[PDB]
Order: sequence, then structure tokens, then C-alpha cells
Amino acid sequence: SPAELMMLTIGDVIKQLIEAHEQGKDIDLNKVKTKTAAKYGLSAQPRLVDIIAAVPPQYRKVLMPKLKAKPIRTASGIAVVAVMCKPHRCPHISFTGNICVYCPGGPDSDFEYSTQSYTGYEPTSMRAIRARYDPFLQTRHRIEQLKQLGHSVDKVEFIVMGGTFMALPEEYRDYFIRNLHDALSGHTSNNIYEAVKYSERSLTKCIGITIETRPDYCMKRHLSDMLTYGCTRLEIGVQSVYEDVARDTNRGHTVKAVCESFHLAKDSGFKVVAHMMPDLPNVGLERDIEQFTEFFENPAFRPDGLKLYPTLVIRGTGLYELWKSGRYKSYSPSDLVELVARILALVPPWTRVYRVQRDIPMPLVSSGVEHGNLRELALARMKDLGIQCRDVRTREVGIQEIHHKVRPYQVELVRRDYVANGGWETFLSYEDPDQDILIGLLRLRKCSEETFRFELGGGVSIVRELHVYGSVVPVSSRDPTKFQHQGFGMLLMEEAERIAREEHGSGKIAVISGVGTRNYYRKIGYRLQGPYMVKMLK
Amino acid sequence: ATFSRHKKRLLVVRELKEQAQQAGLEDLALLEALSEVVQNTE
RNA sequence: GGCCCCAUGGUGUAAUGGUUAGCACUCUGGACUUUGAAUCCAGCGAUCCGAGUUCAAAUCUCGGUGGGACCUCCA
Ligand SMILES: CC(=O)SCCNC(=O)CCNC(=O)[C@H](O)C(C)(C)COP(=O)(O)OP(=O)(O)OC[C@H]1O[C@@H](n2cnc3c(N)ncnc32)[C@H](O)[C@@H]1OP(=O)(O)O
Ligand SMILES: C[C@H]1O[C@@H](n2cnc3c(N)ncnc32)[C@H](O)[C@@H]1O
Ligand code: MET
Ligand code: SF4
Ligand SMILES: [Mg+2]
Ligand SMILES: [Mg+2]
Ligand SMILES: [Mg+2]
Ligand SMILES: [Mg+2]
Repeated sequence: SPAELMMLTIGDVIKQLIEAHEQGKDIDLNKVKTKTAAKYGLSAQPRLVDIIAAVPPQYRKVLMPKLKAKPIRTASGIAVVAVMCKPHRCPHISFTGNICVYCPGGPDSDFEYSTQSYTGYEPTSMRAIRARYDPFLQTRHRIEQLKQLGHSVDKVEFIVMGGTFMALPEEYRDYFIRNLHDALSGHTSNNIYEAVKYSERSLTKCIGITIETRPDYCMKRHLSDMLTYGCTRLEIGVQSVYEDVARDTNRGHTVKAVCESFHLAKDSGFKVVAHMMPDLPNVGLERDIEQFTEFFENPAFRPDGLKLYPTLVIRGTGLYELWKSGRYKSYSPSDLVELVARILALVPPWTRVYRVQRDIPMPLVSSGVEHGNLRELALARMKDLGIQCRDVRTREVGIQEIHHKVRPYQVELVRRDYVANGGWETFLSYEDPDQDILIGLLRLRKCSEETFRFELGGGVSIVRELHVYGSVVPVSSRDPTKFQHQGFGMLLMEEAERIAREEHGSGKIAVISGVGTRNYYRKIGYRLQGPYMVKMLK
Repeated sequence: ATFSRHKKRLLVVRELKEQAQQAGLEDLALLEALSEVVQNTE
């Protein structure tokens, strides 16, 4: 039978690998796989996961740096776990009578047992459906998969998806957040504060949480509530900078509300990521370029991250009815690629693009995008036109290392200042100028005159993000072929503490952080106050 | 005979490559073989 | 033991002495901070082993090694 032949082939492969390790010579895996499969008479080849899932323990520890699969999953310095909430209705269904004109799925739809703005056939959607929307099971399952691939899960970040999370009853939000923290740490708590304490003392660090919210649910109350949870990032859907579009699609709010929410969130200390949608109705091929030029040149709009979602028409929505009646037509594919190239050429060097298109399966789409690799096609077109993309994602060491083959040689220090949302922003970085390679970054902001938090009033400057890229280095370990634990963090904080005292004129510095970061900043010399890590500068 | 044949083959190949150049690696082996032939003659 | 034929990627198979071997199943990587397994698009991977004849051999002569057809012998 093929099964025992497969097993013997696998065992022989690990035997050769461990022998070669013992006498200490390098070995090529593909040739060994083919040769060993030839002997036992097979019609297939071994899979990497199978070879990983049969190593003895000590050898399992020693020889993972050769059998790892999908090296992109931890090429940015963290491990990402995505979880989903319970199905529910969007808050503006009541006082308007209906929801956005293009959103698919939801509690009242033909997509059975699916969350709003999702179909249920997606990877994460099918993971939570079989788990019946339980945060503990989802976290455990995803961490098990990540460990089975062969990655290190020392540092974790959560992403909470679904509809509007902050519109649910308080008890459910308590349940969800405390279960996430307990799943990481291993405790069995009763409320948020107990879970937060135990997670602070944990060994599997929780770097931060990300939540998606609407501009009318981002006020002082909601911001404070999210501050107690441990959240550090926000996702808001702007979709357009034009006031007529925001009311012809039954969005439910206005652009001025979006700007005010941006101002409050940035003064409180969060990070802002914006969803934008090209090819909206009543928006031609010339208003998109102006839209994005204003987006990146007007101080009221400048965000920290972007998500480009070209418009898709899906069955069971108002836009579907518009499309059937012969009143709405999509762009041609060449025009779409050209537009995306032009848009990507405008992104400033301090902005990071996380995703470039949706992930709806192709057969469910009636019109719109049909391919599945828009980003790389756009990059090739940009190379043809002679322009270049200079965002954050396509300039860091891991991406430059796996897509191209380059390494930093002549690292230098760079600083960029600007004005945004009524505040004076600075962006410090360590990067290689000649090859255009990014290593580590830090964001700093001087608090404006309209801050409401008690801890930040009276002359406080706040640090909003500190990050060093590369592959993941486990805590208290060192790897001379990677970039993390080599002192680029205490160099970036010493400079932030000099700007905040000699230029801002402040007398205190505050940091928003997770929990493992709490221990790190305690090591540096900061103390704890409220949900912040503060330090006197006098 | 060998020298004549290999030299004519080299000339034909060289002319083909030249015509490609104006229009736009057997030559190496032919040159080496001719060198060997001359060496044997010496 | 002689007696006719078969042998190319891990597997099923294509190709005429030229001046450098094409497809399918399998495997690996990226779009992807919504995904080992789905989509799109790229990539790795072969003429068993010896002599050779012809300017030149995966291709034709003769070999060993396995296999297939005939009776074996043999005990
Ligand atoms: C606060 C926030 O918003 S998050 C920080 C970013 N989140 C991440 O963890 C992603 C990647 N982060 C990193 O690169 C690091 O964790 C940073 C940014 C915190 C520090 O970057 P580095 O340049 O690696 O720090 P640096 O080399 O100066 O310090 C190394 C020391 O920090 C320790 N350390 C690193 N991360 C942590 C942590 N989460 N908790 C406790 N100690 C930590 C290391 O063990 C090492 O201590 P030791 O060698 O003396 O034993
Ligand atoms: C989850 C995110 O998906 C985007 N979104 C919602 N509906 C559509 C659609 N029909 N086509 C493309 N993107 C869409 C919105 O930007 C929303 O914020
Ligand atoms: C999941 S859709 C994006 C978050 C929120 N519903 C918004 O429209 O802004
Ligand atoms: S608020 Fe977001 S999730 Fe809700 S209907 Fe509108 S687009 Fe869909
Ligand atoms: Mg075969
Ligand atoms: Mg054949
Ligand atoms: Mg043939
Ligand atoms: Mg694949």
C-alpha cells in the first residue's frame, strides 16, 4: 500500500538529514526527496508539512531553520491572528431604514450564517463557523496551525473583524476580550482587569489589538473603553473625500465627522488606517486622481495606513439592481491597472499599504475585478512607465529580501516632519539610502490643545509606534543573521526623548503599549500610569 | 582535407553570424579543432 | 541456456543524425496583516550504465543490468 511506502520514505529523509547534521555537511533537500522517492516506487513527492510533523524533539528544535514553509508569515517581525465576532446588524439600520448600497452578506441575506460584509466562503470565515464563533477555540486553532508550519509564535497581534464591534452590548465585549487574553496567557479570569494583569505577567506577549469602527462610534467614551481593552490600532472606512458620494450611497455620516474622529483618535494616541474604494458610482476616471492627490496633500486627511478596495458588484444588493438596469458600468481592466499604478505612485514614504484588493471568490462576482494578483501587475506596469513605489511595506528588509536579493550595507538615520490633523508629526527611521531599504521606525506627536485624557494634559508628548522589521527573534535570544535584537530600539527612544524636551518643550513623555512592551519600557526606565507608560523629562 | 573542411565550415559559420549581425557556438569548436590540426601537423 | 523486443523529470507519456528535449499528475514560492489545502501568475526537475562508427548520436553497431514473449535445463 502507498501509505507505508510514504512513511518509510519520510523516515529515510529525516534519517539522511539528521546524519548530515551530525557529521556537519550541507544537503540539498529536493534531490534527496526525489532520489528517496525513486527507491520505494512512488508516483508522488513528499510534502514539507509531513516532513516537519515527524522529527524527533531535539532534532525538531535544531533543524527547523531548514524545513520552514511560507517564510512570509513571519517576515515582518510579528505573528498575526485574525478572529471574528458574532453576527449582528449594523447600527444605522434603524434611523435610515437600510444599510450601505454595496455591502454583501449579513444577518438578513442569502449567505447563511455569515457576518456582515463577508460571504462565509473566506478562509477566516470558515474557521470561525466550525468553531461556532468562540474566541478561545479560534485563537488556539490558529496558533496550532502557525506552529505546525514551523514558525515562532513568541510575539502575537490580534485582528478583530466582523461588523461594528463597538455597537454590541458591554457584556459580550467583556467576554470576548477577556477570553482572548486568557487564551494567550492561560489564566481563567472574571473581568477585563484581572485578565490584563495576568497577561502583563505572561510569557506569550500580546503586542496589540486592532478594531474596525465607524466614525460615529469613535468618541471620548468609546476611545476610553478601547484604551482599557489594550487596543492600539483603528480601522475606519472613509471610501471617498466627496460629500455627495457619502450621502448617495446611504453611508449614514459625513466627511467632517471623519476628520473630527481622526483628530480625536490621533490626539488620544492611536494609529489610523483608512479604507478607500475606487470606481464608486458618479465618480469618473478623472475624479479618482484628484481624490487621492487631495487625500495625500491636504493636512486634514493624511492617514498612517491605506487599504485599496476596488468596487465589486455582488448579488442581493442595491448596486446589483443598478447594474442590471444598465446604469452602472465598471472600468476596463487596462484602465484599472493604469489607475492603480498611478495611485500607488503617489503614496508618501511614511504610509504603509496593507492590502490592495478584496478576497471574494471569483464565481460570486458579477462584474469588476476578475484576476487575483492586481498588486504585482500594477508593479510591473509601474516599472514599464518609469515610476517607483516608495511605501513602507515594499521597502522593509524582509520584503526586499524575499522579492529581491539585497541586504543593507550603509545604514543611516532619517527624520521627516509634517503637519496632520492639527498636530505636529515627526517620523524617525533607520534606513539604507542607496538601495532604499527600511529597518526600523518610530512615530512621535506633540499633543494639541484639545486633548481630553487626564494623563496627557499639561505638556505631554506621546509616542505612537515603535517597530523594527526582519524575521522574528524570540525574547531573550539573539541571532546575528537577523535584525531585531541589535540595539535599534534604544537608539530610537533616546532620540525621541531629546526632541520632546529640547524642541517640543514638554515635561513628560508617554507611550501607548501592549503588555510585553510594558515590561520592555519598564526595563528602559518608564513607570505605569493609567493605561500609559510615562516618564518625567525635567 | 580535414584542415580544408573545418576551415570552410568555420568560414560558413562566420559568414552566417556576420549576416545575422548586419541583419540584427560552433565557431569556437571549429577554431579549436583547426588549432589541434595545425599542432599535429607541426 | 539459448532465443525476439522494451528502458527519457518522482509518475503517464511527445521528438526526424544540427549548431543545444515539449506536454500532463505531483512539488515549491508570491499576490496575503482575511489562506499549508482554493484562484491567478511564475519556478525547480530527465535522454540507465560501457565501448564506439559518422564532422557530428537520446537516435545507428556491439556489449552488461533489469523487464516482457518460447521451451527451458534443472532438481
Ligand atoms: C510598544 C509597541 O507599540 S510595540 C513594539 C513593537 N512590537 C514588536 O514586538 C514587533 C517587533 N518589535 C521589536 O523589534 C522589539 O520588540 C522592540 C521594538 C520592542 C525593541 O526592538 P529591538 O531593537 O529588538 O530592542 P533592543 O535590541 O534595543 O532590546 C533588546 C532587549 O529587549 C528585550 N525585549 C524585546 N522585546 C521584548 C518584549 N516584548 N518584552 C520584554 N523584553 C523584550 C530582549 O529580550 C532584549 O533584552 P536582553 O537582550 O537584554 O535580554
Ligand atoms: C470591509 C470593507 O470592505 C469594503 N467593501 C464593502 N463592500 C464592498 C464591495 N461591494 N466591493 C468592494 N469593497 C467593498 C468596504 O471598504 C468595507 O469597509
Ligand atoms: C467591516 S466594514 C468596515 C468597518 C465599519 N463597518 C465601517 O464601515 O467603517
Ligand atoms: S457600515 Fe460597513 S459593514 Fe456595515 S453595511 Fe456599511 S460597509 Fe457594510
Ligand atoms: Mg518512467
Ligand atoms: Mg516514446
Ligand atoms: Mg523518440
Ligand atoms: Mg499554492
